[PDB]
Parts: sequence; C-alpha cells; structure tokens
Amino acid sequence: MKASGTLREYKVVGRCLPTPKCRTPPLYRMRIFAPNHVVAKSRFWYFVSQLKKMKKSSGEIVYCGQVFEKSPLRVKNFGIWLRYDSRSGTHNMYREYRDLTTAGAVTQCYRDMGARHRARAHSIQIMKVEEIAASKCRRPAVKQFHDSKIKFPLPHRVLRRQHKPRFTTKRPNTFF
Amino acid sequence: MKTILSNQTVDIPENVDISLKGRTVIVKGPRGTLRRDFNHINVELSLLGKKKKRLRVDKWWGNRKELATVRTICSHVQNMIKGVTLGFRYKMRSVYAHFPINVVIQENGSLVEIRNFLGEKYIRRVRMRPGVACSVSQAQKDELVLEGNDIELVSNSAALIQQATTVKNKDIRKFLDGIYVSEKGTVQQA
Amino acid sequence: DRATWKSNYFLKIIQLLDDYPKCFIVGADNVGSKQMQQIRMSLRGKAVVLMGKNTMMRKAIRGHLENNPALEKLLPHIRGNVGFVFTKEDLTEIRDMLLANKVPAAARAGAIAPCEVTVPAQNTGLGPEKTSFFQALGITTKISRGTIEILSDVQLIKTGDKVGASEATLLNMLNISPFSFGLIIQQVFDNGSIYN
Amino acid sequence: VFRRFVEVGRVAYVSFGPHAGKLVAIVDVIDQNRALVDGPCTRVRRQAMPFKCMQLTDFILKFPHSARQKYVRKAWEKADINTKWAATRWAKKIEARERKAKMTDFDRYKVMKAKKMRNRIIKNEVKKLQRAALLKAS
RNA sequence: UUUUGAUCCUUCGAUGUCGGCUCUUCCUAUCAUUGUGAAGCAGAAUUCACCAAGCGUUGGAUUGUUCACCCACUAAUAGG
RNA sequence: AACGCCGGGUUAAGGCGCCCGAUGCCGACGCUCAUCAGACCCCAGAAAAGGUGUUGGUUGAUAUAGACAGCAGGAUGGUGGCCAUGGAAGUCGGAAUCCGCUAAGGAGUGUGUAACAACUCACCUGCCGAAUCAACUAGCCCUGAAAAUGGAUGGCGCUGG
RNA sequence: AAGGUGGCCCGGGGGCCCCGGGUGUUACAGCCCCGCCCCGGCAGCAGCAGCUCGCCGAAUCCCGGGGCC
Ligand SMILES: [Mg+2]
Ligand SMILES: [Mg+2]
Ligand SMILES: [Mg+2]
Ligand SMILES: [Mg+2]
Ligand SMILES: [Mg+2]
Ligand SMILES: [Mg+2]
Repeated sequence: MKASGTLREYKVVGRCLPTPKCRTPPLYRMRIFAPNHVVAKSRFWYFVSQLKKMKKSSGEIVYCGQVFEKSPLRVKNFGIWLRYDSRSGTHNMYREYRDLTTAGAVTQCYRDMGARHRARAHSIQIMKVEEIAASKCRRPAVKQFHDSKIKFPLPHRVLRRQHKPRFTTKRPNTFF
Repeated sequence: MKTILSNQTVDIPENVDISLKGRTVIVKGPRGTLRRDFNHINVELSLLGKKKKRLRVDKWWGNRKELATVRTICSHVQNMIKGVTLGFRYKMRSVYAHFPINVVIQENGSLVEIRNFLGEKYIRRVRMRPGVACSVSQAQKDELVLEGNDIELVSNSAALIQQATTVKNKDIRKFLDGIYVSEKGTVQQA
Repeated sequence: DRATWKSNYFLKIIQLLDDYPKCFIVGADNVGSKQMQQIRMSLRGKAVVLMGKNTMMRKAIRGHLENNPALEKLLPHIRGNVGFVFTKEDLTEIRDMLLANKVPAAARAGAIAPCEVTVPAQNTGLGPEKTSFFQALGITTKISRGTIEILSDVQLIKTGDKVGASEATLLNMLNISPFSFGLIIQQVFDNGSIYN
Repeated sequence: VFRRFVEVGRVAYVSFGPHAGKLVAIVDVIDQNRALVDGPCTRVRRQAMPFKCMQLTDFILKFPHSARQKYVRKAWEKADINTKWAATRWAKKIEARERKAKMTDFDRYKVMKAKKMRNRIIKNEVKKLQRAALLKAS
C-alpha cells in the first residue's frame, strides 16, 4: 500500500454471514489507517484472515466510517507500537512521535521508518496507537520540549525565491 | 539528534582585560597580548557582566559533532590566560649513555646547535618558533628550559628538537639516547 | 540490590538517630579496616559507628528535620572524611579514645604532608647493598667494616611535600609512620549542642 | 548576536501563503520546525504553520503557552499592537510598494514632471555648494 | 584469465601456421635502490608488512626448442 | 503501443541542473562525508567477516533516599581454609567459596609467584552531583577490493543534492 | 494535577526595582475531568475570519475569454 498524501482513520466492523449452524455470529471492529474506504476494507480482510477463519467472500462488511479528531487543537504526544519485516528477519518496535493528530503522526512514522530503515509501507503492520502523557514519555527528543519557557532562534536563513532576480548587484544577507 | 542548546561559562579573574571583534579574541594583561581567531568554528561568544567576571558561550541546534567545539574553546581560552599572566616553562633533560651531547645556543635562545650526537658529523641547527626563549638553566647539568606565552609554539618547537635527534636504523629499545621532556610548569606559581 | 541496601541504610539511620540523640562527628581518614575492627572491638557494646553516601545522609537527615531538628547541624558536618560516632555511655572518654586510637601503618609515598616528615639516623640492617639510594639524596653513610654506618642526621621532607619512593623506602623498611592513619574529630553534638 | 527570539507571545509577519500580509502570535511549539499559531483580530484561524514561512518582529504580547483564544483577544486589544504597527516604518514602505503597483498613468506623468523639477533645483544648489567649498579652500 | 581443459557465435571464392633476432610501450602481485613501521631485531647479516613501477634486472657451454639444468660477475640477476 | 495521407486536443511506459522540449514549485519529513563515495527491470560485475565512524531499536542491570569515571588511602583479616596433594596458603589439578569491619576487602586480575616478598587487582571512604553501564540487531558509510593503448553513473558536472 | 501565576525561601543584578534556583495547587495568570441548569442558551454552518479536516449534484445552474475548422 502506497501512503499517498495523508491518512485518515476509519472504524471498520464486519462479520461472517449467517449459516444454518450459527444464525448470529459476533461482530468485529478494527481501527484502519488508510486513505480511503476501499483500501481500508482490503486491509481489514487481510488482518481478519490472519487471525480468524474469515474471508471477504464468505462474509460482509457492516460499517466503514471516518473518525474525526476529537481534540484537534490540543497538541499531543502519540505512542506507536509496530511490527516490521527486515530484509532478514522481523522485529517489533515502540516509537514516540509528537504531533496533533493520529493521522499526522502515523504519516510521520511511515516517513521515519522509510528514512532510517528503508522499510517499505507494505511490510509494516500497526498494532497499537495510544496518546501518551509527558510523564510517561521516554524518548529524550520528546522530553526536551516539555518546558514552559522554550526559546530558540533561527540562525542561518537560507534564501527562498532565489531565481526571482537571478541577477542582482547586492550580495544577499542572512542575519536579522 | 539535534540538541536544542548547549553552553558553558568561564569565570575570569579581574587582572585580565579581554575584548573582541566578533569571533577574533584579544586578551591583554601583564606579560603581553594574545589574539586568536575562531572564524572556522561558528558559535555565540557573549561577554556579559560587570567586572567582566565571566565569559559565556552558546551553541544553538548542535549535533554530536558540533557539541565538541565548546569545551575545546573553553580550554583554549583558559590556557591563553595562563600564557598572559604566568607563562610556560617547558623543562627537558638530555639523556645519553656514553657520548656526551655538546649543546649550544645561538641568537639569544632562538637557535640551537646540537653537536656530537652519537658522534655524528652532521650537526642539528634547530630553529625555535617566534616568541620563544631557549635557555640553559643554572644548577643543572643537562637541562634546557623553553619559556614563552603560547603553549602551542613552545610545544611544537620542543617536538622539533625531539624528532630532530632521532636514531635511524637502530634498536630504539636499547639505544635510549636523546633529549626528552621531563617537567612542564610555569614561571611563577599560583 | 543497591536500591534496597540504600533504603536499608535509611532503616539504620532513622532508628538509631531517633532513639539516641548524641554524636561525635569523627573523621576516619585513610585508616584501615583491620585497625577499625580493633577500635570497634574496643567500642563494641557502648558505641555505634557510621559512614555512608553523602547524599544518602543528606536525604536521611532532611527526613529527620521534620521530626527531630537535632540533626540539622549534622548536614554540613558530614564533610571531608567524616563519620558519625553515636554514643550513649559517655562523651569525654570516647572522645579521647577515638582521638588516640591509631595503628602506625606504612608511610605513603605520595600523599600531602601536614607537617615535616623526618628520617632519623639508624642502621639499615643489611649486608653489602646499593648505597645509591641513601647517597643520592645527601646523607652520610659509611662502610663500618662491610656494614654501613650513618654519620650525620638530616631532615629530608618539609611541610607540604610529596613523598618519593626513595624517601619512602626507609619508612617502608622501618614500617613506622610519623603520623598514623586514623580518625580525626570534627565536632561534638549533645542533644542539639555543639562543642568545638 | 541574536536580538529577536521565538518566545510564546511573539508577533510575526506572514510573508507568503494564503494568509499573506497578516500579523499573528506564536502560541506554542510542536517541534524543531512547526508551531501553533493564531491571530484573532486580523481574521486568521487557529492553525499550524511552519517557522520557514514566517519572519518574527520585536513585540511580545504576554500570555500563557496554552491560553485559549479569549485571553489573547483581550491582551491584543489591551496592548494595542495594531497602532504601534502602523507607526512602524516597515508598514509605510509596504504601503508605498503597493501604491507603486497601483500607480496610474496620469499619476505617472505628474510624477515624472515633479521629479524633473525637484532634480533641477538640487543640481543648482549642489553646484553652488561645491564652488563654495572651493571658495572655503581658496 | 599468462596454463590447461568444456563450448562452436564469427571467417574454409584462404586472416601466412613453432622458435630465435631486432624494437617500443605498458601492467604490479616490489628482486634490488629512496623513505618508513615490526621482529624469538645488541651490532653485523636476515626475515614480515605500507607508500611507490620513475630508473635497472647481465656475459656464456649443451638442446630447433619456449621450458630445464649449470659456470662467472653482480646491487639485483622478480614475474607478465 | 502496433502504421492509408493530414489539422487540432489529450495521454501511456519514461522523465523535468545544462547538452535536451518540460518545475525558474518559496514543494513536505529525514539519512549520509568517502586521500577508490553514490545514482533506477533485463544491465554488463563482487562476498563471508569486522568498525568506541554514525543514526535508530530490543533485552537486562543502574539512578536524585543520587551512582559510574577521576584523582588519592587501604586494596585485607578466619587462614598455612579444608579435601586433593607434595602444594594451592589469591595465582597445576581438584575440593573450596562461608564469615568479620563494613563505606568495601576474592580462599583472588596481571607483572611477578611452588605460596608470599616487590609492583599490582576486585571492593570503598575524601571531593564530586545526572543521568550511567553491558550484551544484541538492523539502517547508511568505511575496511576486506589486483592487470595490462589514455576512459567513462551517456558527457559536462553534483555535497541546503 | 503541572510543562507551577501570583505568595514564601536561596542565590545574582542594581540602591525600592530586575534576573536565575527551591518548595507548592490558585491567590491579581491558566489547564484537566464528573454531575445537574428545556441535547444549558444565542447567531452562523463543511462557514469571504477569500485554504482547520471530506464525499457529492434528477439533491445544479449561470456568465466570460482564447485556439482550430
Ligand atoms: Mg557456429
Ligand atoms: Mg576472407
Ligand atoms: Mg593476407
Ligand atoms: Mg601495490
Ligand atoms: Mg641491524
Ligand atoms: Mg534525458
């Protein structure tokens, strides 16, 4: 699965269809991160297939809805649990990112895993996403930001709109 | 990771009078002046406080490579203070087994002629660095004394004479000849 | 584990400190543990001796400051090679015994000198040996028929000087310290009352 | 030798994007390169905005790092930032820039004639001053 | 890929097939020389390794021989 | 992707420093410095094993009731421990491995010793004040990496790409 | 409860004022959660506060400009 743009979070539930043996099978819920309801339903089927005797053909999906960020203007610290396949072997992780939304964070995880491990999106499975408090946050890149009087400058300021003149007299300054 | 901030202060004594044009530092005091350029290093050198009691040196957004350049400055400045106030006396004793090394000083301690090393006809006309004062001590048979403000120039000139008197093609574990540094200290103690 | 032994130290420090309110803050400086067992053997029943981690004492005492303020003056006192010497029996005799009891150990070639160290004129106690250790320094040593005899007395080390190995060797041979390793008194403390 | 610092409460001028030409306060910090921003009185919604685009001034309206928009509106009106802004020379050379884009052809002609005259007067007075300095020298 | 073999895509209306002589340049996996490290390196003599291929590496008896073996000098009588 | 001869529009697989039509986006997040760097199916070449180069992870110990270096001082007592043996008295084998002061002290790391001497080790006081230590794993780079006319990521060149 | 605002203590910078450090829970700054007040009540509404996040038009129509024939 390509992670194009930015993910949504969807609440998928489904079930096996009735049979003469059991007239009312239990419903099953998941939390799929995906761009759309089509790839959501597909990934749902893959996980259910890994755990339960259940295929898309033998069953049906009852409900796929989008789930909004209930607190979008608060800032949060998300804590993700992973499962990734190496070139050689598989490995579990626990990674902390610092974002506003579940989706923004998951995106950031994908991009980081890609940088640091060249892990391609299909290999990865998401198993738990928990918002975690500053007290319980372990990783020092996060821990440094919890401070009321944070302060820093912008030192070296690389110019943008380089080509708009392309030809000036004055050499550009970057110190303000 | 990108560390948001590092800094380290050096509380200087009242005798010295530093000043700075940006990165280039100048330090004056009793024994003389000392300038030193840091333009390669890229840091914030704040000279805050009345009585000029302390230097502070910030470093915003540094990684592991860039954090190492703070304490190195701190130390280079401290040694500069020693060089302006007290100075640097590098002692070094001439070791030999059988053949005695006839040493002689030229140009009021700038130059050093070293004769009869292992009975070699070649003679080592070693030149000291600028701002260095060679001198044979008194009350000691085999004793050079190199005085000066800059430790760098002193110590390099020391190694110059040391590597100049080196035994080629021989078992150095046995033939323990040549000049060797013994005691590093200052002109006046504190 | 280290965390539980530390909390155990807090279990000793609170019970003896609350029950017994009186300490002699003596300083066990470089004294050996065998010498310590002889002094503990002397003050086995009556006294109860203590050392530990400086911050371990800092928080045990900060805990004491809520209930018993008597240990408020102790916080600055545990500094240098310092330890408490809790005691119920008597104050002046334990003070004199603690200042006295020192076993003369070997002379250290290296530590600082408070006062002048001395080298008396006395025979070596050997056969024909190398005179260069004594004649290097500047002491008159004669060969009284084979056996070496010392002519004149000279004081080698002065107040505040590093003890070399050569100047150390004669104290190592005699095994007689000028000043013994020991336990130095700091202050007396009787129920919230300092004695200099 | 840094003079302006990113401090919660500091005002920034928006260079480009959708919200160009607008003033806005830095409410909070997320990371090295992304901050929470809001400008209630200038018609800008509470939103994320990277430090890249913005360029910070020397004004620091005071409020807590997580203060909800009410206390910001009151503190903004209380300080009266907008007027001090309009006093700044900055804004004046911005309005000049814009008037120069708006420049009409008739105004362009009147201006050319104004220049022509103002510069002939200056040329006369300056030449008399140079002969005056020669007179002073002589 | 300096041996040898395995293969048959190219040429049989013809690519002159073994050795020596003469001559140029080229590679380095350094025999010797220059500078240096290590040795169960005291000095001498001798071993191992790094930079380095710019300059050198012979005269003869026997065999068509390449190869082989031997005498003599050498700093060295390295390999392609 | 398949073709009669043409005008207009749009696309595929590929691409957009300049050669060479097109980003002269205020494009987003990160990694990496190589005195042999690296650059897109088939493709025209390299590995096992390393690295206190660096970036992340896992597990297990340690931590503000405050370590771990560091400088110093002790750096040892039952005890020549019993069984082995000839001796393990700290230092072939083999049995031992409990106790004391305790801040801590093994029937002992090395030099040096049949074991001591001499130098020396684990363990802790003095000061010191926040995070520290060990073993694994995978990411990039590096070592491992030699052949003959002068030479080829297509060239020029490229290190906020 | 705290990423601790005023108060208190220690420092460090000025001779009553300014800057670091330490306890702590609203006080002249705030944040977090439960219950009850007609889903508490008021506009407005995928918001010209011209881009905080989407999917659509029998639940949708209009106007304008260029090119070729
Ligand atoms: Mg064929
Ligand atoms: Mg032919
Ligand atoms: Mg022919
Ligand atoms: Mg080579
Ligand atoms: Mg030799
Ligand atoms: Mg091309």
